[PDB]
Amino acid sequence: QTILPYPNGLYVINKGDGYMRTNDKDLIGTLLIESSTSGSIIQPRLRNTTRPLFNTSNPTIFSQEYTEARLNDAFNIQLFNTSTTLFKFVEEAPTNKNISMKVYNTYEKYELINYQNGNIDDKAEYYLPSLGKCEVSDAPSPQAPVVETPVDQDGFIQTGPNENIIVGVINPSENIEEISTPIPDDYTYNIPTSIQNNACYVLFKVNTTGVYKITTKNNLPPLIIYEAIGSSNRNMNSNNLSNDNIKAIKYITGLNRSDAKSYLIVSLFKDKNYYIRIPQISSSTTSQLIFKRELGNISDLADSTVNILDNLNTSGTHYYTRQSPDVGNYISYQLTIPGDFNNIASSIFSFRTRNNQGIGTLYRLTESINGYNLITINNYSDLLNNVEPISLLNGATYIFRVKVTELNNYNIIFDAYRNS
Amino acid sequence: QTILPYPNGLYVINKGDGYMRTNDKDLIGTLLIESSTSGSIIQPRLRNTTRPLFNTSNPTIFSQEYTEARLNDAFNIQLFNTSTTLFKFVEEAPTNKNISMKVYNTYEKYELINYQNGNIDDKAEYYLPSLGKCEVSDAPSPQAPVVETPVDQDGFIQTGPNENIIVGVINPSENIEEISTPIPDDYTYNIPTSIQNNACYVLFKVNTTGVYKITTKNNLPPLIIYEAIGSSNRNMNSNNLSNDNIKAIKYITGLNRSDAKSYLIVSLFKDKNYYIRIPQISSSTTSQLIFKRELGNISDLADSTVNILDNLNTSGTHYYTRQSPDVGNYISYQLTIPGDFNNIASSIFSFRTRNNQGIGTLYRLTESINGYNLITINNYSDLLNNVEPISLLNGATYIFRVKVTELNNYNIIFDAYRNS
Amino acid sequence: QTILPYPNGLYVINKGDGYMRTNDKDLIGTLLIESSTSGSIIQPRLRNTTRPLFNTSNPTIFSQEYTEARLNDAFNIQLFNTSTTLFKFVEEAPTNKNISMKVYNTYEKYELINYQNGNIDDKAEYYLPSLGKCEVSDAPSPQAPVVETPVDQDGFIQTGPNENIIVGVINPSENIEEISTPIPDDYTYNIPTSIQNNACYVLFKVNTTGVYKITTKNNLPPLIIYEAIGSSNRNMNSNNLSNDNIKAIKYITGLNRSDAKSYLIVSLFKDKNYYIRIPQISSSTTSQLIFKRELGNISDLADSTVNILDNLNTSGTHYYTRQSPDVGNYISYQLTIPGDFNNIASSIFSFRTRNNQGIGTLYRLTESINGYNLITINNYSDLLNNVEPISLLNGATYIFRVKVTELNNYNIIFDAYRNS
Amino acid sequence: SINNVNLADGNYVVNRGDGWILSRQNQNLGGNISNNGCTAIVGDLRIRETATPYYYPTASFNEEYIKNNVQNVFANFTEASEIPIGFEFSKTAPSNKSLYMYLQYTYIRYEIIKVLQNTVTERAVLYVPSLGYVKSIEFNSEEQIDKNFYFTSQDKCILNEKFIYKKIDD
Amino acid sequence: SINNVNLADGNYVVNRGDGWILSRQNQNLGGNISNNGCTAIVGDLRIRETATPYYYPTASFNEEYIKNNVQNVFANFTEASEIPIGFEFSKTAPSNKSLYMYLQYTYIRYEIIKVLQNTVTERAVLYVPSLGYVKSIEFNSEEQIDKNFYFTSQDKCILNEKFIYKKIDD
Amino acid sequence: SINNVNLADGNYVVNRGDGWILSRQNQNLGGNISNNGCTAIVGDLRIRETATPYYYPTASFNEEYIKNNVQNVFANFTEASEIPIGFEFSKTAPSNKSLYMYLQYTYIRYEIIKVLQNTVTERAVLYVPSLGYVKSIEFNSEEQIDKNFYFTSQDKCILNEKFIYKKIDD
Ligand SMILES: CC(=O)N[C@@H]1[C@@H](O)[C@H](O[C@@H]2O[C@H](CO[C@]3(C(=O)O)C[C@H](O)[C@@H](NC(C)=O)[C@H]([C@H](O)[C@H](O)CO)O3)[C@H](O)[C@H](O)[C@H]2O)[C@@H](CO)O[C@H]1O
Ligand SMILES: CC(=O)N[C@@H]1[C@@H](O)[C@H](O[C@@H]2O[C@H](CO[C@]3(C(=O)O)C[C@H](O)[C@@H](NC(C)=O)[C@H]([C@H](O)[C@H](O)CO)O3)[C@H](O)[C@H](O)[C@H]2O)[C@@H](CO)O[C@H]1O
Ligand SMILES: CC(=O)N[C@@H]1[C@@H](O)[C@H](O[C@@H]2O[C@H](CO[C@]3(C(=O)O)C[C@H](O)[C@@H](NC(C)=O)[C@H]([C@H](O)[C@H](O)CO)O3)[C@H](O)[C@H](O)[C@H]2O)[C@@H](CO)O[C@H]1O
Repeated sequence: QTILPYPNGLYVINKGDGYMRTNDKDLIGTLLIESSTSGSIIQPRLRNTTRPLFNTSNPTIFSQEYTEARLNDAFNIQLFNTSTTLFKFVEEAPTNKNISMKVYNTYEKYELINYQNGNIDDKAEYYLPSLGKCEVSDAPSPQAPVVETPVDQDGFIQTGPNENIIVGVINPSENIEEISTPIPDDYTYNIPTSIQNNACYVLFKVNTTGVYKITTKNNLPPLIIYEAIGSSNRNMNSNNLSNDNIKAIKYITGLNRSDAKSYLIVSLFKDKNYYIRIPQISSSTTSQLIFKRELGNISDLADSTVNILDNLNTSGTHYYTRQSPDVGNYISYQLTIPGDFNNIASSIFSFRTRNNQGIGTLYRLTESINGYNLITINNYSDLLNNVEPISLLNGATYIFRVKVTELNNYNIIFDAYRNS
Repeated sequence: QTILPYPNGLYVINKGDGYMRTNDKDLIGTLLIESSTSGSIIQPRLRNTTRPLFNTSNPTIFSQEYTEARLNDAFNIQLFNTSTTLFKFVEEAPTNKNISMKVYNTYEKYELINYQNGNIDDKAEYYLPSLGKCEVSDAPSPQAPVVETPVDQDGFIQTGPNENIIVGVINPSENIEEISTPIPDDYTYNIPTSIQNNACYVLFKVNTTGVYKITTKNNLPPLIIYEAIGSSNRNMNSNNLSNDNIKAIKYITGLNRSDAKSYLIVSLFKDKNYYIRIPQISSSTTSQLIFKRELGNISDLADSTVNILDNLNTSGTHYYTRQSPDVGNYISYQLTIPGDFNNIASSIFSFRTRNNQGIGTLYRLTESINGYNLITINNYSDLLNNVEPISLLNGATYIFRVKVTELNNYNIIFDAYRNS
Repeated sequence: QTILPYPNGLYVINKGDGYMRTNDKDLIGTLLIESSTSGSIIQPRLRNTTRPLFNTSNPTIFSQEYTEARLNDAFNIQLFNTSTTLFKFVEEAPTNKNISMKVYNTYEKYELINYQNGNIDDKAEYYLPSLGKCEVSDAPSPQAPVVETPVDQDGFIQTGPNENIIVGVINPSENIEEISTPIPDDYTYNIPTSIQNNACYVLFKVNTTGVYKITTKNNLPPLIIYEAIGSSNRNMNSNNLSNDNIKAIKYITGLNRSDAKSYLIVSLFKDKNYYIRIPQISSSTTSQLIFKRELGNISDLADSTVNILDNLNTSGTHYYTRQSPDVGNYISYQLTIPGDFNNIASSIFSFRTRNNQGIGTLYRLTESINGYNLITINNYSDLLNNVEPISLLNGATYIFRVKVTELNNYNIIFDAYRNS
Repeated sequence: SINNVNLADGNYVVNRGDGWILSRQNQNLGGNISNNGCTAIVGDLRIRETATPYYYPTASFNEEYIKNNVQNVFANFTEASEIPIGFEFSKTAPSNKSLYMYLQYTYIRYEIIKVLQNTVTERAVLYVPSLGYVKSIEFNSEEQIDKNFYFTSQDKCILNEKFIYKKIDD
Repeated sequence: SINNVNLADGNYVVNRGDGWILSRQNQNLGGNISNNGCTAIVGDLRIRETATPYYYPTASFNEEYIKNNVQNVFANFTEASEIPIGFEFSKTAPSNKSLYMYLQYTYIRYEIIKVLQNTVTERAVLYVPSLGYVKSIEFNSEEQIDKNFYFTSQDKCILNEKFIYKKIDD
Repeated sequence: SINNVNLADGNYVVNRGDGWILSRQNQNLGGNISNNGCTAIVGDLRIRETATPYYYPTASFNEEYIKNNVQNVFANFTEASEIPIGFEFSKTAPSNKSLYMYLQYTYIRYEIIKVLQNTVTERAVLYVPSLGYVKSIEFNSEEQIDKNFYFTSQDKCILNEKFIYKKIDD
């Protein structure tokens, strides 16, 4: 019941270790260790068989076998129902008292989810057999008065430290395309016809580390870019892209929203591999993927989706609903002021957001024979309640950057209020 | 070579742990552990095979298989020639000297005996493989002068702590009868015809905890009652007796002696199971077992056999030989004084014992519409040498209780000396 | 590259433990043990298979199988490629730092050599799998600057303590003869015809401990005597020699040199077994082995070969090249002075050595009806540079004993300089 | 007595707790003897082949009924029995005396009770093999030992007993 | 960057050192939980059936080429894999708090590099199963833990990295 | 010498004691090397397949005669050999130096003697595998070691020798 700032797709969440069922259903045993004595409980693996626990909201597709394959893509887990890993606990009772040693089997809880438009449509919980838990305490009195107690509710409880690690995986039903040659400063890729049938991922790497602008020729549809987790510093060839079938992906930036006309500004390192996910294009006209290495302080947009705002030639509110970046991340908006350019002529604007809070930076986009350049016009320490207006030259282009500071809703709404 | 205060039957005696043969026949090995070093000897059970030792005075009946079955009835031992129980010894030598570590296999000695009339007619000794013994001491000098020594006598020696635990078992050749319904305050049971062919046991439980009088309608033959060891607090039904096939029995009270006309006064708890052993009745007339819950201080006879004395209408000694109870236990005698009742009329008596010593209590048996009642007439702190006579009303009934304090002989002799 | 003072034959040299290959080829693994934690690496022998390393200069004869058989004769090694011996290392990191635990497999290096006339004609190196090595040290910094380092040279390095244990073995291609009866004070043995085809060994024991003179009837060829290592205090019979097939031999004294006319004076103990190696005799006339227990101070020649000097009837240098005894051991020379005996008449001599240094003792050999006797004439603390001459009675016999103090060459040269 | 329960009428499955040792089975696995500061160690593996359950059924509750109702609410011992589990105890013998320790299996006691008028009318019992427990005593061949040390006449719990229930349905 | 090597032109096999843990495989073997001064122990056996190598080949260097060139200069891991080897870690939980430790395999990183103009042009990588490494942290159900403790996004060496080379011939 | 016994005339079976190590077999099982406070551990299992007896028969006493007469009076080693038994030794290496320890089997020496005129006329010998013994020494690659540490030329007993006899009948 919390906001998950990620694009549509599959995710595997390591929800922590130390999970066990209620009513001692995972109790291995208890030892009464008398003073000056030592007790020990062992899982020697004389048999390597382990018993995983599985729960799914859709048996047909999110089957145990399917879920296991996802866990393999996320964390590369090899053994699901066997183990050669031994665990053992040892305790010595003091000279003054007796000790009670309770030992239980445990599980690591992995959650597999199908996340669509801020919502979970399917869910599976895989409990990977773990290395147990041991509770030692002062031995109870054999005389302690017995208290009738109703059995607890059927279920799990967490015993290990708090953990929540999200890892995205390539959607196995969307194909993967590959740009074999490390891309240079400029590159154009023709999107295959299969795009008409389903979204695909384009795997690639850059020849030179730096910031890049990535987009379709009409800034439509919106793109999403990921990093192949663990891809850096493995096999490498200067003239070819060495694939490692890494299906674990880290979301950098991008949106799913259909009408979100935009392009991406991201930081790319040559020693890594990346995936760009192109939505399904239900059109017969061939689309293209354009890559361009940007020199200049356009890098300030450091890993951001730049939304091009439409219909700015009116007065009042101008809203834009977009999937909100996570706390600390960016989301940008490009504005070409209505009217013709002649330094003097201007219009008054007031920038705000509505669901989520953040820090704003207003840039004046300029041109040079050395690429683009940004000139900071102003900064805003409060966007949810900003009232300070500002005048912008007509026919000029501005980019507003938002750094999310408070994630209250799945979507963040941007408002380019035109006072005049 | 000591008195065993128990009725005829079978017994399994745990004679202790740490038994081993002479001349190092059970030596596993010796380790020379030099200073600042640690040594260890282990029985890891890479093979679960163990080798029991057996000796019997009658191979035909008291076979190893038979003996093992008895040990199972007594202590419920499951594994006789295998073990998954590991034992290991560890010792660290000080910085100043060397240590010698000798480790031996050991056995727990169980004795199976056929006990008849104060005598052992058959005997078997079962040596159950145990968990070893370890002797550490200062390492001997390699230069120590060698002393010619003759081998010791072939046999066993005990190394563990002193132990002697007697447990009786149902004689497997005498059938078991069962009184299915928990007996109420009054109950009569007809003894089956099979009684003509051999003794039997009658299994039962009481519906109400309290003291009971148990006997045959003519006080013949004498009965014996046992407790089913471990029978309390297991399966239970208020309308039925739940059997646990417990063949381990704890002797409460009773005699074997044929002419011992008597009845039993015992304390019975409803949460337990009991066995009454009825001797073989070589008669065609059906006998009966009568149960009667006694209210009153007749409970003072707390677990005792009440012997009814015969031929009291003469002068002088009146001896009665009976199997002696153990130190601390009782044996009672009922006396109806010869002559007619008329308060005043009396006769002088002097109570004594001859083989064993004990504490005596003389009771006057009275009647009430609330059952019986006892009135203490006198107590005797010495029965072997009592000379203090006492006058008893003729036609009145007295019960004398003996608490054994010294067990010198299998039989205790009671003497109701009539001075007048 | 050092002098090996032994006769021709086979030898197995334990060159030490802790041998391992370069470039971590025997590294089992490294553990990073963090402070307050304990780490352990184990060779549990879940599989008893071990992998020996072998190198030979002659695959045809000194094969691995052959070499293993020799190692069995030398040290009685049973298992070459399997082991049930477990080894394990444990280390606890202090509270202040991290520890690095590196563990490697190791080998004991056994060298098999065919030694002929001060030279090694064939050589094999057998690396017996050992019980590992563990190196613990302060954990290195993960930030430590990486230094390009060229791989070391392919090979072995020794990690265990310095060790060099030489053990000779019966040459398996020379047959063994046996003198069944313990030899008395005098004994003559006829050398079999097989001697014409190859050298043989004669196994025997003496009935009485003491010093013995052993030789062929013409003092030719030279003999060599060994002790059967471990032969003492095992099976024994006063009328027969109990063989233990001990093929491990300890060289006592003797030469290989063909023209070395001589006899042996050695100390023999009845509880031991000995081997006399008779060279191949390429003659059709039967030779003999004569044994004679010597009483007297002839025992002073305690384990020595007595070389009979020839051609002493000239002036100047009189050299004699013989295989040098080891530092601390003897080598003797018998001299009968040229000329007839008549107390007074004498000749001047000056004794020296040339390659090796030693201590000399000059004895006057005399006769008695109680055997021989020696009279010390003089001692020399320096033989390499001795100039002190001495006059010896003509027709008299002298024995010069040399105790090697410096082993510079395989051969020691003796010089009986005749000044007159 | 022990049949008085503040429970509605019906059938219940009860977890009586872990740590139950059985009547007179005290020395069935043997004992161990050591001395002079030596460390003694005894252990075992409750392999499915040895660790066998003890059923004490009644008219209303048979073996099958007891098992399914226990494995439904509490730990499924039939499944777990396929995976070997070990336990051990160790103790150091006194400097100048002997130490004797013996081992015995512990159990989890489950009960199936029939309640009527706040009283137990019927009671089935199940003992599921848990782990083990050792008892030790110091001695010398002269010392006299209390026989309660070697023998347990009535089933009992070495830990505190428990009463965790759940009413059975249908 | 990491492709600059002061090496003559040619192909080389390099030992990058022992102690390499792999990306996001941190908790694949499970974790262990203990408390109040109890000693926790976790261990494993790199049996040939589990300990499997990870090959990352390139055009010039295929799986076979990488293996033979590594087993020729450095430890022959194919042979050694037939002999089971164990390792364990133990730690004592704090007196009044909980301890959590998890295990993961360590590796030896080998590289096959193609050098041109003192720069790496091609790089193949091989990870040979070595032993294991544990990470521990003390905690209570409230504490917040740094996720770097549970996750490793990029392959790294817990010990100091190494560069021990040998030029390949023919 | 060692053949003088104050015994009546006849044949005897003698237990010469446990703790016998054999000639030059010192390093047959290999050695172990550690350093800087590390704890080294070596152990073994005298499995029936390895632990093999060494017979040294004479004319009067053959292998069979020796075995039956020993297993009749003393421990029956043929039976016991079917049950695996282990032993181990452990030692901590010095803080700033190296430790080397090697293992070898120990034995029980049995003898079958023929006595005449208070002197041993014939002597058969049997060595029954017992357990093991380790020897350790601290060192550095420079130190010179006494070769008696690595080699035993004559069978001997690391414990005190014994002479426990029983005259053989018929
Ligand atoms: C996943 C996906 O396809 N996106 C879904 C949305 O399309 C869908 O809502 C869409 O709303 C559209 C109109 O919404 C605004 C907005 O952003 O809030 C209305 C603004 O006034 C308008 N801005 C101006 C000043 O013109 C703004 C803007 O045109 C766009 O953001 C593009 O820049 O659109 C429209 O009605 C679509 O038909 C409708 O689908 C939401 C549900 O509301 O679900 C998303 O998953
Ligand atoms: C196991 C069994 O059947 N009992 C055997 C005895 O019956 C048997 O001895 C019996 O002795 C009987 C007579 O003995 C006395 C006695 O108790 O000592 C003699 C007393 O004077 C007599 N008391 C009086 C005053 O009458 C007493 C008494 O009648 C009975 O105890 C009954 O109350 O009997 C008789 O001779 C039997 O024939 C004889 O079997 C003994 C061996 O002596 O072995 C028991 O096993
Ligand atoms: C293994 C074997 O058979 N021995 C080989 C030697 O025989 C061989 O050298 C031999 O040398 C002989 C002559 O050498 C001297 C000597 O000992 O140095 C020369 C001395 O002047 C002579 N002494 C005197 C005063 O007569 C000395 C002496 O005669 C002998 O030692 C016997 O007492 O001999 C001769 O030339 C042989 O033909 C020759 O084989 C050496 C190589 O030089 O190799 C050995 O293996």
